[PDB]
Amino acid sequence: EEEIREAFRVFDKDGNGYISAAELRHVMTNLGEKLTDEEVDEMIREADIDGDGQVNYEEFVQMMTAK
Amino acid sequence: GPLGSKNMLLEWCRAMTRNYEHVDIQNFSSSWSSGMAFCALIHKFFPEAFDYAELDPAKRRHNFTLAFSTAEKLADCAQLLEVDDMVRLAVPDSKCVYTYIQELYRSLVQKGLVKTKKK
Repeated sequence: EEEIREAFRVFDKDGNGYISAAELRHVMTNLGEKLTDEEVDEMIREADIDGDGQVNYEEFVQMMTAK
Repeated sequence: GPLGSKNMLLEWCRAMTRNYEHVDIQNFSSSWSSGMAFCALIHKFFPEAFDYAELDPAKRRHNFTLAFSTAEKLADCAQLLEVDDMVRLAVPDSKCVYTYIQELYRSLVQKGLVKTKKK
């Protein structure tokens, strides 16, 4: 499970839990997930992206580990 | 190098560094020891905050207070750093600065401040 956290931790060079939506998508595709771009955007549209600018990856990690 | 959270804010702040003098942000530590870096950033978003040209590097004692207080007064920024602490240490931690700018950035974007360039 920690592999998912570490994957984002590589991008997060401070360990805060907030990254960009662009980098987020890059990590998801880096993990080799079996989800399509459409599905990524589906979840993205149900999250905060074009609002504050910093997307919390923790929410995605938990969601992924639940499904 | 796009693979790095700190890289995003680095280029972001560095972009404004080209519009200033006596200030050079090489890293989120030594380059912030001048104090002016904080005021420069705040002044860029809030021109009516204070006069950057009237600020002296020797006024560091008031510089930090001016930056923090004004940012918290006009943008309710989270005071994660202190004037005494920063002056006493001289060199702040990159994580502390990152987190400070992090929430600040978010607060500015959610208030439609950073989104000053559409396409």
